[PDB]
Amino acid sequence: PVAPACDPRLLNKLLRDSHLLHSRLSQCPDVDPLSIPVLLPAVDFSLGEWKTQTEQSKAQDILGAVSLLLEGVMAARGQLEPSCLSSLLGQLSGQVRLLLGALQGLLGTQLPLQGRTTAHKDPNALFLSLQQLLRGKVRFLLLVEGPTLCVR
Amino acid sequence: QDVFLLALGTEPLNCFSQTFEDLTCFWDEEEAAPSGTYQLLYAYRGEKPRACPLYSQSVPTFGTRYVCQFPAQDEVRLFFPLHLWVKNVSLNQTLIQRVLFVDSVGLPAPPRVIKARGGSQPGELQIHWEAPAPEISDFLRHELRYGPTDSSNATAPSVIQLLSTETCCPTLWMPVKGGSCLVSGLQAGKSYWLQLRSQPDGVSLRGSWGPWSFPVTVDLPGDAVTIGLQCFTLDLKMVTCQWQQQDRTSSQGFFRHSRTRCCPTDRDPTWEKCEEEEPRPGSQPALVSRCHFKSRNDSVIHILVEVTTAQGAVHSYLGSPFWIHQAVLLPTPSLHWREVSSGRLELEWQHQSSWAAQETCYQLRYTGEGREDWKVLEPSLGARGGTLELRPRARYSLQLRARLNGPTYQGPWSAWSPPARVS
Amino acid sequence: DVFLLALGTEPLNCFSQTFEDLTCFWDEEEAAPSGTYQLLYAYRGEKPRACPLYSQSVPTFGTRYVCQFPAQDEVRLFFPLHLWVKNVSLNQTLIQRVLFVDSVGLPAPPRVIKARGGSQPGELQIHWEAPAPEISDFLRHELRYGPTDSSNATAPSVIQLLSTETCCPTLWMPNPVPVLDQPPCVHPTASQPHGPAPFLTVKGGSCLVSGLQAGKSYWLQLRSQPDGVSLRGSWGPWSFPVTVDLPGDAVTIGLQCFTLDLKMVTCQWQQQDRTSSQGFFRHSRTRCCPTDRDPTWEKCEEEEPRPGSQPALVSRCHFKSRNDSVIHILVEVTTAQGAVHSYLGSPFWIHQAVLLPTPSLHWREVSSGRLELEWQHQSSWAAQETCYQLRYTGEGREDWKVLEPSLGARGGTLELRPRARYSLQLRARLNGPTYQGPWSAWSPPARVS
Ligand SMILES: *[C@@H]1O[C@H](CO)[C@@H](O[C@@H]2O[C@H](CO)[C@@H](O[C@@H]3O[C@H](CO)[C@@H](O)[C@H](O)[C@@H]3O)[C@H](O)[C@H]2NC(C)=O)[C@H](O)[C@H]1NC(C)=O
Ligand SMILES: *[C@@H]1O[C@H](CO)[C@@H](O[C@@H]2O[C@H](CO)[C@@H](O[C@@H]3O[C@H](CO)[C@@H](O)[C@H](O)[C@@H]3O)[C@H](O)[C@H]2NC(C)=O)[C@H](O)[C@H]1NC(C)=O
Ligand SMILES: *[C@@H]1O[C@H](CO)[C@@H](O)[C@H](O)[C@H]1NC(C)=O
Ligand SMILES: *[C@@H]1O[C@H](CO)[C@@H](O)[C@H](O)[C@H]1NC(C)=O
Ligand SMILES: *[C@@H]1O[C@H](CO)[C@@H](O)[C@H](O)[C@H]1NC(C)=O
Ligand SMILES: *[C@@H]1O[C@H](CO)[C@@H](O)[C@H](O)[C@H]1NC(C)=O
Ligand SMILES: *[C@H]1O[C@H](CO)[C@@H](O)[C@H](O)[C@@H]1O
Ligand SMILES: *[C@H]1O[C@H](CO)[C@@H](O)[C@H](O)[C@@H]1O
Repeated sequence: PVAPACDPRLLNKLLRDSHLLHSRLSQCPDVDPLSIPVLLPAVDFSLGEWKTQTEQSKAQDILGAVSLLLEGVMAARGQLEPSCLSSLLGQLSGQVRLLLGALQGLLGTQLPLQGRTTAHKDPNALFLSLQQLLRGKVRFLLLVEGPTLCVR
Repeated sequence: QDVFLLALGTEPLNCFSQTFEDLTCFWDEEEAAPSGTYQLLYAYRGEKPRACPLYSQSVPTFGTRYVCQFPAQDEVRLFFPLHLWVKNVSLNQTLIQRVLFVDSVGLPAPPRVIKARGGSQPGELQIHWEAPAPEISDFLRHELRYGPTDSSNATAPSVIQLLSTETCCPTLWMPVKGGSCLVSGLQAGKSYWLQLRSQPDGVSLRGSWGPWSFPVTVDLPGDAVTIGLQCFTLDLKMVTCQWQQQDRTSSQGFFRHSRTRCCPTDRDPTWEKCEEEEPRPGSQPALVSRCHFKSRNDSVIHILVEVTTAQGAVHSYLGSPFWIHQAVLLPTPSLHWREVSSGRLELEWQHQSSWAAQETCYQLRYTGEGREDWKVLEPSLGARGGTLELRPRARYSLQLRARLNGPTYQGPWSAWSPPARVS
Repeated sequence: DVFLLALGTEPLNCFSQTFEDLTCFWDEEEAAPSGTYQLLYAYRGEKPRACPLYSQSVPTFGTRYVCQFPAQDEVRLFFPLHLWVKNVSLNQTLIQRVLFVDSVGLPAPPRVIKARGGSQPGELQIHWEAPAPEISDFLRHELRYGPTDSSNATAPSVIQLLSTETCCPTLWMPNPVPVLDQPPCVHPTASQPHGPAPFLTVKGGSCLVSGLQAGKSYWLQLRSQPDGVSLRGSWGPWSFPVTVDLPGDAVTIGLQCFTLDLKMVTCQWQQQDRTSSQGFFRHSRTRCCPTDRDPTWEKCEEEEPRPGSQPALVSRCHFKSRNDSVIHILVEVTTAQGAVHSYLGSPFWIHQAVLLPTPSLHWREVSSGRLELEWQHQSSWAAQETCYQLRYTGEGREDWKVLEPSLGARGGTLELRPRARYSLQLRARLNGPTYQGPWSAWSPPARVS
């Protein structure tokens, strides 16, 4: 009955795993720019607009943001050759694929549209973008609005 | 305190924000300069630079500082990189450069419109505050400091963190978003001052502590034991209480009960009026007051009394909480005795009210004719009167009292039975 | 074995243990050659894909087929997973099921279980390390226990563990390389270990089971189930049994301990033939989830000035005290054959253990056969509130008269036959609510009349 994302321990677990995965990037020998850039979601937002946007619009935008992140991560994994960095990007794809399902379990399947996009080239951007999206719109939605979404 | 002094920090071109829909940056310089010599340029990532309209203030015994607040003409975006360059215009030289995330600097304002009251039990402090900027109110953590107003200066004021529990709610909606929290262990009867501040939670928004609020004086009510409050209930349907009278004063009492210890309301506690006895039939001197009201057996009871002086001032006193089974006013027992021999007697009770009498904690004393030397006994819970000894056919008398201490109940001491001559 | 517990009431059963791995199986009594089966799978909106099946012979239930999903990206928690079982040549779906991986979790039991006698006789401190640390936030726990000498008994006495002031289902237990100087109940609290930069540590949990009967061995077992809030699943298998020997209640050796001066505590206990004993003590402030280190103890020092009195039945010992916390005590006995045993004393506050010395019994006859009783004034800080107790009898008699006055009262009064022979004796306890002292030893008997 109750959605899976509505357990706050799930969001905390996602945050802890994301920050652990970001820190692990320092360990493996080297990182080089992706030969072809990757599209990442619009994480930037202002508190002025957030307090006025309709809840349906917020859910519809955050679902599309996570989906576009997943699409970018899959393209990055497709481009990179077998190596430690590719394994880290696979493990991050696991985080993003968990996050999308957790969000769909509460917000329902709703037709997303792309926002503004930045064609990044640094592989660190994907971990950074995931962490920014998790700290931002995700926790914003699940705390400001959460108690009204989770009942029924 | 002042926000600029908390911002100053450890890095040139300091910045801070109080609501995360605003931004202020400043820096202090050793020597003054004429107008137009410097300019503050900023640019969110992927945008062309623009300028911030600066202004300046003298720094006490340290020099002069240049300050700009980001104009309302543009929106402040939080999780979005922002570059800051300060240019010497005459040289077109950058003096200080910094990279900033608006979510990475923050000095949230202290909660305005603080109010506080005496809590539910003595030593409790109720705290209520309205968020100064309500949108971010859930992304903050608060801490609290308090001290006595007499400045007795045994110690500097203590500080506690306001973590979310059953009793303390950092965030609530109210009929305007805010919070409420209950603090305990403070010394009753003495007046306190109160201060609050907050910091970003460090997960979504990151920063440090903002300025403290203005001090608010709170007059905690005294523990009612200092005025001799004693409450009791003969049966579950009615409660009676009494407290010591003062010559030049008048007083009244009130009661309340609750099932739970939730975060308190904005509105003041709604006491129910207790009703007095018939005074003139009761006691013309009225050296001690008395009051009564109907009760129940499902909840904890709280009682407050207030006294007014002939000068006109008012003081309030708060009684200790009790469960109803801790307050059973069992009547005087049916003391019974039987001599096994002249000068040696067993003691017992005339059977009645067994639902309570079978487990109560009797207590007794006795002495001889014209004497004032007291013999005593204290048997076990629910025990019979036991036994006692005396000189054969000599004059003696006894008296007893009891409390419903058998773990079926937790009652307090009842008034003594009348003294009775058994020998 | 785990495979038994996943079968339930379904034709096809899968289970995930770490929630990042997956295996699925089904049973049939018959047997088949290789290549006759495929476990096709697909998540919502994909082209079907084949699991790398392998086969296993189990005559208890015929033949069992098992696949292990590639852990890289083929396990997804909250998306629906389609499952099709069919013979590839015949091409008909024998079994079909749609599964969310988050609903079939089978958690592994905790490993490295360590347990020891707790703070009191009958307390059992358990400390365990949780496998799959990343999911330990979402688990319930269950414990079995039963005596070793009860093989006939169908009595596991299953109990469920949950968070209390004295129970901690999950903690970031402090240190891989600890030192015993660490204060009790220390754990990283809000400053959770940020990976291998600080000590990456076991993410375990530890807490006390209570109410066991002391002085004998127990076997212990532990298992877990996801709590079902967001991750749902069935109970996992039990851990392998481990045995803990609880200490016996010191009442079985007549342990008594007390202080006469609020600064030095004297303890005494009996002894047996061909045995010897030694004493220990400790202090602790509050009940809380213990650390992994064994409790610290300090030796007690013998009373003997070499007196020669030879009360060979009892050992008596002393140590200096403090009044900031409750006190614990321990006694160990050694056999002639070298074996050792442990006894644990009941804890007390120091003021519940104050045995003020024998009172200054005083008496004065108001008349022949009627006398008041009182005390020679001394030790007023304690004597003013202590609960005196007395008894007396006649010459050569064994019939006892008794008195017990109020808390802190004088000796009161007594009556007797005029000029007949009588004698009395008294003892006291510091029962006045300023203190809670126990019964002190009796004063010497005196022929007060
Ligand atoms: C909460 O308090 C009420 C009173 O305000 C309790 O009501 C009590 O109810 C019992 C029966 O349930 C009554 O017992 C009866 O007593 C008469 C003698 O008075 C006896 O002859 C009958 O055979 C019967 O035993 C009782 O009188 C009544 N009041 C009191 C003071 O006991 C109520 O029981 C309380 N709540 C709970 C959960 O018990
Ligand atoms: C905790 O325990 C300590 C001892 O273990 C208690 O200290 C005792 O305190 C009393 C009252 O202050 C002392 O009596 C006083 O002794 C001085 C001489 O030192 C004398 O001049 C005074 O007239 C008075 O009799 C007593 O000596 C002292 N005992 C020891 C062994 O030092 C203490 O009271 C306990 N409680 C607290 C809260 O500390
Ligand atoms: C200042 O110098 C920079 C190069 O360092 C140049 O791009 C900029 O245009 C100069 N300022 C103005 C006002 O032209
Ligand atoms: C002493 O009292 C003053 C207020 O008069 C206060 O500012 C100061 O902190 C106090 N110091 C201590 C040590 O309590
Ligand atoms: C296999 O079974 C499916 C489902 O009934 C059917 O559509 C298909 O024609 C069969 N044969 C092949 C070669 O797929
Ligand atoms: C046998 O059962 C009794 C219960 O009647 C129990 O007390 C005893 O410990 C058991 N002994 C064994 C060896 O199982
Ligand atoms: C009854 O009354 C006595 C005082 O006379 C208390 O000290 C006791 O605790 C009980 O409440
Ligand atoms: C003193 O000693 C008696 C036994 O003689 C105990 O039963 C009592 O509780 C107190 O500790």
